[PDB]
Order: sequence, then structure tokens, then C-alpha cells
Amino acid sequence: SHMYYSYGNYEAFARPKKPENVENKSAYLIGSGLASLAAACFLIRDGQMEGSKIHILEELPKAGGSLDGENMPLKGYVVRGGREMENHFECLWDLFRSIPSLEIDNASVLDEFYWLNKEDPNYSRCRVIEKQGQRLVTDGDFTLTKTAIKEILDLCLTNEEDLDDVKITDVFSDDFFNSNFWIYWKTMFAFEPWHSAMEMRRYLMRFVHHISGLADFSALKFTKYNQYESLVLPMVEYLKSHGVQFEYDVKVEDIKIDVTTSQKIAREILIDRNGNAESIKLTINDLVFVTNGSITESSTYGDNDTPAPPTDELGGSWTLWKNLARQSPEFGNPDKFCQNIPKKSWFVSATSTTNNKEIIDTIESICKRDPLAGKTVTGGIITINDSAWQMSFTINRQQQFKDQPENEISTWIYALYSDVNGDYIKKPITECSGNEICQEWLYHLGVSTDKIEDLAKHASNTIPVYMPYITSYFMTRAIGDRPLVVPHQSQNLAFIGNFAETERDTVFTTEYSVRTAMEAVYQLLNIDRGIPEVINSPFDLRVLMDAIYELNDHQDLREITKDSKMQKLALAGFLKKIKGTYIESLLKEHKLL
Amino acid sequence: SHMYYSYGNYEAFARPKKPENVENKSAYLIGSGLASLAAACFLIRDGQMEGSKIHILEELPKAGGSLDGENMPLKGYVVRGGREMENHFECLWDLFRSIPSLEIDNASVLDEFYWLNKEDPNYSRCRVIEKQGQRLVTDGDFTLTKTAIKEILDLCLTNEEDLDDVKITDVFSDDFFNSNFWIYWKTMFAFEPWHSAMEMRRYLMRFVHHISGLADFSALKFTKYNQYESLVLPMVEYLKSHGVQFEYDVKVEDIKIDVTTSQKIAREILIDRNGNAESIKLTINDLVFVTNGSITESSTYGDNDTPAPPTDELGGSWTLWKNLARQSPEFGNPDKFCQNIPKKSWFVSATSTTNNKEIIDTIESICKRDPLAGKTVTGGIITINDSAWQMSFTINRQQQFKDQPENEISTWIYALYSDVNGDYIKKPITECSGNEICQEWLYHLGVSTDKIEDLAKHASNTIPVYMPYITSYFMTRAIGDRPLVVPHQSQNLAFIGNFAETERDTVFTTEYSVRTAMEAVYQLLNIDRGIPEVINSPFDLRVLMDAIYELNDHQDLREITKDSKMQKLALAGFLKKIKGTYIESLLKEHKLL
Ligand SMILES: Cc1cc2nc3c(=O)[nH]c(=O)nc-3n(C[C@H](O)[C@H](O)[C@H](O)COP(=O)(O)OP(=O)(O)OC[C@H]3O[C@@H](n4cnc5c(N)ncnc54)[C@H](O)[C@@H]3O)c2cc1C
Ligand SMILES: Cc1cc2nc3c(=O)[nH]c(=O)nc-3n(C[C@H](O)[C@H](O)[C@H](O)COP(=O)(O)OP(=O)(O)OC[C@H]3O[C@@H](n4cnc5c(N)ncnc54)[C@H](O)[C@@H]3O)c2cc1C
Repeated sequence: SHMYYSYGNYEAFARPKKPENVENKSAYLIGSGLASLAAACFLIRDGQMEGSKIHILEELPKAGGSLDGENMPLKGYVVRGGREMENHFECLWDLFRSIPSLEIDNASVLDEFYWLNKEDPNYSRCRVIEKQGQRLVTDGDFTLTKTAIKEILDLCLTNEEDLDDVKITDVFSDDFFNSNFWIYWKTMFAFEPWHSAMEMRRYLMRFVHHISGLADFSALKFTKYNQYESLVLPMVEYLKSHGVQFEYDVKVEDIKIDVTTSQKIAREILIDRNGNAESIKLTINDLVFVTNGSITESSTYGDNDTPAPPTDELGGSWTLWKNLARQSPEFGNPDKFCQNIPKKSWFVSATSTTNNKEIIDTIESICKRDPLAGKTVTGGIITINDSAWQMSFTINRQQQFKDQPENEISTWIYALYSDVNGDYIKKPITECSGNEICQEWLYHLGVSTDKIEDLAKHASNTIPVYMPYITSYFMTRAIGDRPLVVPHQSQNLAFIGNFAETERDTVFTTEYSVRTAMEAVYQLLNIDRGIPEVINSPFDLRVLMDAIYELNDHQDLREITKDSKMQKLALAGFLKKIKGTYIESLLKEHKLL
Repeated sequence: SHMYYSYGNYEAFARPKKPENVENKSAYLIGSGLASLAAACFLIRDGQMEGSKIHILEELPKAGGSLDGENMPLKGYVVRGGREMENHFECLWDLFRSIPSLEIDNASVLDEFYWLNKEDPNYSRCRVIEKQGQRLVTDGDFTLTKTAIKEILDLCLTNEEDLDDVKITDVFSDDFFNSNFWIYWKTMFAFEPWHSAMEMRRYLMRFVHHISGLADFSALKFTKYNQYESLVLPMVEYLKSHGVQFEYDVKVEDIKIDVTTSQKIAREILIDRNGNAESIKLTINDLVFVTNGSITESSTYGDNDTPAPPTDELGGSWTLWKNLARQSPEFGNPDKFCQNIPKKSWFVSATSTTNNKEIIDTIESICKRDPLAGKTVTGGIITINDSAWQMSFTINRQQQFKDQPENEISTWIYALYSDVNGDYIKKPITECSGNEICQEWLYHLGVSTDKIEDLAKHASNTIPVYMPYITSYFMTRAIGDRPLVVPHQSQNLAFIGNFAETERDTVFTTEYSVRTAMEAVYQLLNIDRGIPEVINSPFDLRVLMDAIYELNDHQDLREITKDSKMQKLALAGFLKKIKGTYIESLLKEHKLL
């Protein structure tokens, strides 16, 4: 193609030559989420494109998209969701080592993040609770049977090309869905049983190097504040310092694209700049980066006394992608992702803010840390295993908002099941006000029922959010439902974000938006530098040995095959062949012998 | 330990916090070769130690050590040797992305190197010649038998701990030593048959990712000029710009070190600053970095009419290490490396400089490129397979010296066998003047015998070098013959360079001197940043598949087991199990099916 994949320090530390003819080129980016902001950064840093020639078109009043986090007027503090990150976000760390921190002088976002997560390393002291505040007895074990582990491996051993439209329930049976592994997995990643087995396979291979840090979240890393303040604003400042044009309340309705037998060229961007319909006409030297689709599109907000009103509106993002899909099948199949979403699916998240000491003290007694100490609190989500909603909640380092009073915590809450009565509040989450969500949560923390209503109604402000498309990334798909980052024969059109198509990597991650942004800029501008591949961990023998050990809850190879002689016989035969060799040493080194 | 290994961009791009109490610390570095210069750079950049507190002590009049390259007065142009490098010199590229280029403004040594090797990618058009100038018929094939390949794998499958004092001839039989593979291997890496099987195993695993670029040198990368001008001088300028003290003609005779039951502390450096004997007394906050041993120590130089005089002098480097070994067995076993070196071993290298058109035209006719064009010429060494000396020669990009006339080439020549009469000059190389080495070389290029003596004597200036210890890295060794980079309980003493002990990596490489330098600085100062591991290629399934394909001269798995039914039966059984799975896809992707 117009790019190549690499790994290692040589390509990481190298600077690309200024790409050819970039002086006569411009860039239009549809949306101002993380993908578009990352594409613009690469355009500045590695494309050496003029800032004033880069135009970011956003339909909302501000930037960031799904990376939001704000004190919403007449409502309260809101996080549409948190962001778990990890060391092997290979592209995203390439980007943010070049973004100046807004807190620490002469340091980058990576530096401040790197130091913070060493000062205050993330881990969970309590991962799963049940029976109104009691820690799950087996918390920390995966409780996978040998049958469940085999299905996990059969899935990874399945070609991606054979998982078209296959569901997670099509490839796993009873034992797996009964495991603690599935509890940790489905909740930390927001998988539903009807979601894409293809994506879940991508996930099993993508984070295999962190399976030992799965139950305790010790592989997770977190920014200092919410992702708007810690990621979006550093990017915007950097971009603004280079003269990049930001255009808000501009809704891209369509892009007219010539798809001939030899070329795809974007010709005109049909926009609605606040009520009025206008156009931007393009040449071949005007590059268009489309964030196609969005999980946060058409979001509604409730308040402490009002449910967030459910909706099925196709907003601008999904109507744009549909209008583009009308012009070539190579531009993807939006309806696979925005249509026929089950009403059981996750729709609602809520931010519960309180300074009340009974609430805060109850959270301390479950998570074993002071929620107001300024460090890790829950270390990630706590899952209420036996909750009807399949609800989970987390308290990040407090306060997640620079402007927030230092005696308040904000708790983020979400529910995997949206069409089921709660256990204390006898309604589905979609039917619930802020305070009713809070009440159902407080009940599962063991708060005395005598106090739940008053603590929720009067000692807390809880803002709910209804997101019709929050599960849209994971909908069952076929190869081809997502456009290439640079479709075949495209001259000036790229698709970026978590609905574009690239190899191996996992969607529902910020890394995917930076990778697609990076690959699009590199291909359209023919930048002469490698793109870091998705980390090679599933091909690494040492990581595969570790995974066998971890998946079998820390049993060596003799314990594993202990009670099946057909496999035990082969082990003895295997050990005869490898005794006194380097394979026996590696296996011992990774606790398999 | 006081360090950890990592890989990936997160650790690569991160900056370490200023280490604790570094303000009250100093550094003494014994030698000014690449290791010491690299240790000082890391001390400046990542240790944030004051430059004026860093003291580099060198016995020679200038810096660089084995990285030399100069117009030696009354002699001629000399390169003690070239430097093949590769992309996965993980530590060295970490270092040199921080070293400013002396040619390109606002660019680093890595940048200029990275760009140059893309502008002018290295490859050989002619790797092995014989019969006075004819290309080897099988050049490009490895001509390994299945028996030779099995021995290669049995070696890698042997624990390092079981190769103590084992020779290369102890683990390989006839077929291997008859292969083209061994021709390429022994000459590009300067292995002798009596050298350490342990190191050769380390080499097989270390560069397994480049086995496809072995015969044509397409994996090699080269600096613009000789390594003194392109590597040493950029470092010195950087170091000097930070106030580092350089001390020349200072010979370190001994370091007094307290080795107690609980600590090793260096107390005093006994020096000879030009004739006079002096001392430097140390506290625990004075760090000492010892480059122990040297392959270039005690080098003698001839000229066009005089042999370089053979020697067996222990110079300052080997006497220093012996004096240190007298103080603890934990400081290594110098005699394994500087004593009992076979007289057949490589001792002599020579730089032949000429502007003569018959010589230059003859080289063009073998290497197929214009030697004076300013780009790649031989792409690496050309090996004269049927030469009694087992001689090889290379012409790098010309001119290798910024000051050299643009109508001259310099050819670097070396011989693996030092005690055998040449085929045209009937003497061992050690007995030969500059011009006699040149004459023997010219004969193997097909130069008409009528012209050889005059072209060598009068149309060329050839400077020979006698290096008693040039093969010293590869001498058979046991675990323990080399000190840890930071010996157990050392407080202020580290050993650096290619005679120190670290995991997996290969000596006779510049990467090893930067890695040992990096690890020593990081351990003694407790720098809070990862050290990049030796590249994980021998654990990568995809690289192991490629190696099977390449080692079997590009045969798939059916061709390989074609004529052994005991293995063919197992293949059929293997293929039954994996058909329609992702393993079958990977194998096809890597040409094994
Ligand atoms: C609740 C939640 C939790 C998450 N947790 C994690 C996590 O733990 N770890 C992780 O790695 N990732 C997480 N993510 C994912 C990450 O936040 C998203 O993947 C990422 O922000 C996607 O960014 P994007 O730029 O690709 O698109 P989006 O974030 O969806 O942004 C699209 C933007 O474009 C604008 N736009 C859309 N259509 C149009 C149009 N037609 N015209 C003009 N403008 C338009 C929108 O206004 C929006 O600003 C989470 C996301 C959510 C919602
Ligand atoms: C001919 C040749 C070809 C090579 N080719 C390659 C190649 O292709 N690729 C590759 O990666 N590497 C190659 N190398 C290796 C690389 O050049 C060396 O590994 C590297 O330079 C070692 O540096 P060092 O600092 O570890 O020690 P040295 O280079 O040996 O330097 C030691 C220095 O310390 C000084 N010193 C020694 N003892 C004392 C003392 N007692 N007191 C004071 N000062 C002292 C010496 O004067 C010298 O300057 C080659 C080396 C040679 C000789």
C-alpha cells in the first residue's frame, strides 16, 4: 500500500521526511472527536501541513466527542464514560509524547501520564460484589473449566474470515458464561452475548499480554482528570498553537464522491452551518477525513428527577455515513451498526456526585481506600454480579474535574441490561431518573433501605445519559461492513475512528481512533515512516505460555492434564522429547513446568 | 534488580524522572570507546548528572576506541574495520535519536542515518567470488542440508548454560561447514571454527529476523562516513556541549575495590597521566564505569612497504582487567579472552586506497556499481571463497573520509586465516607489507598477473594493522567469565562493553556497548524507565516460520519432508488437525503451505 507496519525503536524514534507536495494540500476532518484531532496532529507533526489549511468541522458546540466530561448547566457533573488505557496503545503513545502537558512545564501528555501511573499505580482491591455489598468469594479466580478454555482457543484458532455475523453465543457454551472470566470480560469491555464473536476474538488476541492483570485491573492506566481535560484540551491547545481552524455547529450532511472505474475523489462537502445550507468544493489536493458513525451520537440527558429520554434518532453522524454508503458499497454498511440494536442493550450511564459521608464511607468499606484521598479509589469498575441490571460502577481519582469541590466524589455507573426491572427500583434503567439509578446502586452497596431514598434524592445529584448507539461498535459484522481507512483507489478520502477497517486491532478503544487517524494521514500523504503494528503479543511464545498458565488459574502442565490420560500420555511423551532442552527451561520459566 | 526490561512505544517515548540524589554524584569512565561515550550520554540525558562531574579517562590521544577512522600521518587512510548495523539495535537507536547530527541542522544522528539508508538502501550484487574474479555459482542459496539445519536448531534448542567452553566445531558436522550459509555467516560476523558455540547460538537467535537478508546484505545499514566521523564525533560534540571532561593519555592501571561480605565499593583509581603516577580517590557517590578488555588493544600499524609488526603485548586494557580480576572472581576471567589465542586467528586488516582506474574498473566489473558514484559499492564484504587466507573485502560509500579526494576509493580487507601462505603471495598475511596484501587481493579480483605488482606498489597505498585481540570477543567462554554489568552488591562499580555480561544480546556489536552502557547507568542511578529488551524475534512465531522457509531455501512444508516418510506421515496428520484453522492461514501466509 501507501504505508508499511514496523515495530521497535528505529522506526519509533525516526522522523519522516516532509512528504511530497504537501505545501499544496489542505485537510478537512469531519467531527472533532479523538480520531479527527489525532489525524490533525499527525498532519501538523509528520505531514508538516500548514495549520491554517486544516479545517475541523464539528456539529456540537465543543470538541472531543465521546471523550467528554463537563459540569453540564442546570444538571451536574457528567462523564459519558471513563477511559481504561494500557501501555501497548502503540499509536496513541506515539501521538501524545508530542502533545505538551497543560500542567507540567516542559513535559508531554505521555510524560505526565507515565509518571502519574507510576506514582499511583492502578489496581482493584475489590472487583465483584453481590448480596448487597459482599465481595464475591472467588474474586480473582477465572473459574473457567477446561471446556470453556478450549472454546476460548477454538475461537482464536478460527479465521477472522469465518466469523462473519457470528455472535458470541454462537461459539461459547454454558461453562464459559458461568465463569468469573466472563464477568470480568463482559463488564470491563461492555460485551453483550449477542455481540460480534469476531471482535471478541480480536480482543482475546489483542490483550493476551494482560490476562494476569484482568481480575485486579493492574494492567490498566488512567489519566489525571476526565479525558476531556487530560486528552482533548492538550490536543486542542497544540492544534490551536499551530493555526488549525475549528468550526463548530457545522453539520456535514453529505460528501459528493466520484467513484469511477479508476478513482474515488471527494468533490464537495455539503454542510449546514447553523441552519443555513452551504458547500465546500474540493480538489484532489483537499483531503477529507470522515469519522463515520458514532457511539455517542443522539445522546440525551436526564437529571436527578428526570430520566434521560430514550431516542432512536439518526443524528448527523449516522445520516452522513448512510449518505456516503449510498455512493459505494466500499464505504461500509452503517445499518449493521445503527439498526436493530436490541432493547436489552446498554443504553444508560450515570454520574452520581455526592459529598455525603455515609455514601463515601460505604464506598470506602467496599473498595478499602479513601475516595477523597486524591488517588486510586476503585481501581476500575466494581461489578454487582447479582444485579438485575448487570450494573457496574467506578470511582476514578478524585476529583475528576479540576473545578470540582475537594469534598465531593463523582461515581460513574452503567448497566448492561436496559429492559429489566431493578432489584430495589422495580423498573428498567431507561425508565429511571438520576435519583432512582442512584437508589438502585445504593441498595447494592448495602446501604440501609431506611436511608436509600433520602441519600439519593437529597444527598446526591445523579445525571443519567441515554446513548442509543453506545453498543454500536460490537454489533455482529461481516468483513466489508466497515470501510478501509483508505478505500481502494481513493485519492483524497479516508475513513477514521472505530467504524473504519484495519487489521487485528480492537474497537471501543482510543488506540483505534489514533491508529486509524495515523494510517489515513500516512497513506494519503505517503509519509515515509513506519506505522507501529498492533503489539505482537499473540505471536509471542512467552506471552502464549503465560496465558496458558493464567487461564488455567495458575496450574502447571501436569496439573492441567491431571485427569485426562489421553492428554497425560502425550505430555509424558512431550516431556521425554524436551527434557534438558531450552524448551523445558522456557516452560519452567513461565511456570508451566 | 535496579532495572527492568520493556518494549513498545510507551517506554520508548517516556522520559525518566530525575533520579534520586544524582546532584551529589560524579562519574568516571575508563576508556573513551563507544561504551563509555554512550554511558556518559545516558548520564547527561537520563541521569541529568552535571557534565563537569563526568570524567572520561582515555589512554590514547583521541576518543572512539574501536570506532576509529583517520588519515594516519606518514601512512595513509586507515579503517581498523567497518560497522554493519541493523534496525533492531534497540538501545543504540534510543541513544542516537538524542545526538545532534553534525551535517543536517535540526536533525539527529538517527534521522540522518535513517534517511540515508532509505535514499541509498544497502544490498550486495555479488557476495562470494572464486577462481580469480568469478561469482560463486550458488551465490544466494544457503546450500544447507537437512542435517545441517537440524544441527542449527539443536544448538538453539541447547540451554546457554550447557555450552560452557563448547566450540563451534563441537556442535556442527561436515554438511554445515560445507554450506554457503557458513560462508556468509563466518565472514560477515568473523566467526572462527574454534570460537564459542554459545555466542554463535546467541547470534542465530539474535538476528533470526534477518535470515532472508543474509546472503545479499539487504538487512544491513551503514553510516555516511567512517564510524569515527559519523558516530564518535557527534557524541563528543554533544558531550562537550554539556561540559563533560575528557582526559587523554591517561592510563588506568588499577582500581582499588573493597569486596566485603555485604558490599563492593570502588575506592581509588590508580592512573598514569603521561609518565607520572597519580590517584583519584572515590566516595560511594563517585561512579566508576570500566570498559573491561578490548579487541583493538595493542594494535600495530605497517605501511605500503612494511608489515604491521605482530605483537602479544598486554596493553593497559587487558592489564587493567587482570588487576581487577585479582580482586574478585565476580569481576571476570580476562585470560579466557586474551590468552591462548590461536595463531591461525584473524589478526590483520588493511585499508587499500587507490585512484587508479584499472583497479577501480575491475571492482566495478565484480560489484556492478561505480565505486566513485558516492553510493553503495559492494553493499558489504565480498568473500573470496577459495582464497587461502579466507580473505574478504568491502568498499563502503565513497569517500568514507570527508577530507578524501573525490577520485579515490579506500578498500577495507581482512583475512580469517593468519598462518597460511597466500595463493599469489606465498606468505601468511602477518608476514606481508601493505602492498603484498594488496597484491594478493588484486590477484583474486582477476587482475592480470603482469600488472599486479605495479598496481599494488605504485598505484595504491595499503596500510595494514595487526590486532592481537580482534577475535577476543568470540573465544570459548563459560558463564561467569564475564562480569555482570553491575556485579552483585556493587554500589558504584559497573562494567560496560562487549566483555560484560548481559542476557541474550550478541557481542562484536556496537549495540552491545550501548546496551551495557545503558544498563549500567540505569542500575547505578536507579533510573525509573524501562530498558528495551533484545528484540523479541526468536520468540515470535511469525519470524520462526519465516526462518524455516528461508533456511530450507524457500521450500514449503511438503517439499521439506518430501523424502522422509516418518516425517511426511506426521505432516499429513498435522495438516488434518489444522485445515480450515488460523494456523493453516498463518502457515500459508509465511509460505510454509
Ligand atoms: C462511555 C464510554 C466509555 C469508553 N471507555 C473507553 C475506555 O475505557 N477505553 C478506551 O480505550 N476507549 C473508551 N471509549 C472509546 C473512546 O472514547 C472512543 O472510541 C473515541 O472517543 C472515539 O472517537 P472518534 O473520534 O473515533 O469518534 P467519536 O468520539 O464518536 O466522535 C465523533 C465526533 O464527531 C462529531 N460528528 C459526528 N457526526 C458528525 C457530522 N455528520 N458532522 C459533524 N460532526 C459530526 C460528533 O459531534 C463527535 O464530536 C469509551 C467511549 C464511551 C462512550
Ligand atoms: C575491525 C572491527 C570491525 C567491527 N565491525 C563491527 C560491525 O560491523 N558491527 C558492529 O556492530 N560492531 C562492529 N565492531 C565492534 C565495535 O566497533 C566495538 O564493539 C565497539 O567499538 C566497542 O567499544 P567499547 O567502547 O566497548 O570498547 P573499545 O572500542 O574496545 O574501546 C576501548 C577504549 O578504551 C580505551 N582503554 C582501554 N583500556 C584502557 C585503560 N586501561 N585505561 C585507559 N583507557 C583505556 C582504549 O584506548 C579504547 O579507546 C567492529 C570492531 C572492529 C575492531
